Amino acid sequence: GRVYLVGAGPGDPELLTLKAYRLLKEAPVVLYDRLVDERVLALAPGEKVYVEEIHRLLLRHARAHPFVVRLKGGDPMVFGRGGEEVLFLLRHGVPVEVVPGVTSLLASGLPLTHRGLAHGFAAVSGVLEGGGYPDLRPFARVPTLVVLMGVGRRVWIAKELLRLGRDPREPTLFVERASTPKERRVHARLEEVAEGKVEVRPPALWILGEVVRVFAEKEAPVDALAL
Amino acid sequence: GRVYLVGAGPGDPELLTLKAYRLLKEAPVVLYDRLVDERVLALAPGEKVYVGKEEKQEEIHRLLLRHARAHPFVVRLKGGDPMVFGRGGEEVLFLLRHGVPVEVVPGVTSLLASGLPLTHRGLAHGFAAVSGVLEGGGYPDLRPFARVPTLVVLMGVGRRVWIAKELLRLGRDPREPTLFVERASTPKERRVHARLEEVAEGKVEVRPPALWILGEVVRVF
Ligand SMILES: [Cl-]
Ligand SMILES: [Cl-]
Ligand SMILES: [Cl-]
Repeated sequence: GRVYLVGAGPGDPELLTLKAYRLLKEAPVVLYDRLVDERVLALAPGEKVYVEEIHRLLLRHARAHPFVVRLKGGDPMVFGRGGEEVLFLLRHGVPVEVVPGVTSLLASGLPLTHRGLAHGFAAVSGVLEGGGYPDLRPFARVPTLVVLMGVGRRVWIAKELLRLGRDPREPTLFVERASTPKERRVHARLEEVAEGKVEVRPPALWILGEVVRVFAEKEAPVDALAL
Repeated sequence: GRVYLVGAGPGDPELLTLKAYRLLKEAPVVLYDRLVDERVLALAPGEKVYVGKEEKQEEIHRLLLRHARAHPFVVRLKGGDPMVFGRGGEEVLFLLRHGVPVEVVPGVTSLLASGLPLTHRGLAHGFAAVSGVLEGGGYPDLRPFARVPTLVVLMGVGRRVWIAKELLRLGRDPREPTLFVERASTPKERRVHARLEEVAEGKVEVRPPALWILGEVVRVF
């Protein structure tokens, strides 16, 4: 039958879309991948299957039912090989409907665009399909830059951005497990990351740019938004 | 009281988050800006107050402060995700500076309204997003974004020829496929295809609003 490629959001089940929620409650089968929060899965009463060899495993269930749900973290169309799964499915006649989600890029609550600091932003992956390194040159000077899958390679990424002209004193922020109870924010200047001084564990969202300090009190290092 | 800065999604009410929906259904007052979809607004039973502008903002800030002080909580509804392309950062800053508690509720950003892949093996390993209209109606310095594999432009229909020309001036491929998704996330959604060249030449017809995606992913379909 039909495959609904659904964004699970960054983690907090409340950030599921109304559409995603209804499809999860109603789906006979939910093919999820690693990126999916336990709280969101617990909302699905149907068959939960942890899911190329991912593609064919998708095809089999799509055929077994009237429709199935293929659940991916954040929004399915960015940084998740969603495009690949869509192609494969369409090429095998399987209809596909995409249900956008709250991308993790937006899970920090910070204004990625802000008057006088950034009029746009860019997002890039530290790991490519195949395991390679990203070409950071087209991204090096965007005022606000967000990096996904950049924790393991943070030193190399930081050094490369410094080489490409980013400000070594630029404030940056790592948000580990954003949206969840284990969310831990790590503040560091770009140079401190390049110097291998920052401890961070994946998965983590990495935001670089002055917007990072937008809600910091003037009179002290206090995050006015959090408090 | 508290202010919830809430993302309305790109248009389709079904793309509201559970959290945004819960808040909209219970808010005594909803302060919405111009780009919030009609269908979303109709779901809110409380007092609906237009607090927006078409590119003043200090006025908007004072209105937000006035309503927030008169209720246990209010909802400040914005199109897409409240924290990108809507001056949400300024609104939150002003409120925090006035001692008003604020909670941000992310949304499905308009950048993602077309359901098309912005990143794709071999074509784009990241993307950039920019607006054709800045704070105060200013024009954007496109130099930082000109070469990103996949570029998405919001509010770029009116100034599409200038934008395309700037992009060409800044090094972007003239033959690059682009796509306009007119009235994305609505029943009236329409798609227009064209190479960067055609836009720069004034050969493309699109009426606002529209989401504009540039890059080889457009032809991945
Ligand atoms: Cl995502
Ligand atoms: Cl370390
Ligand atoms: Cl948005």
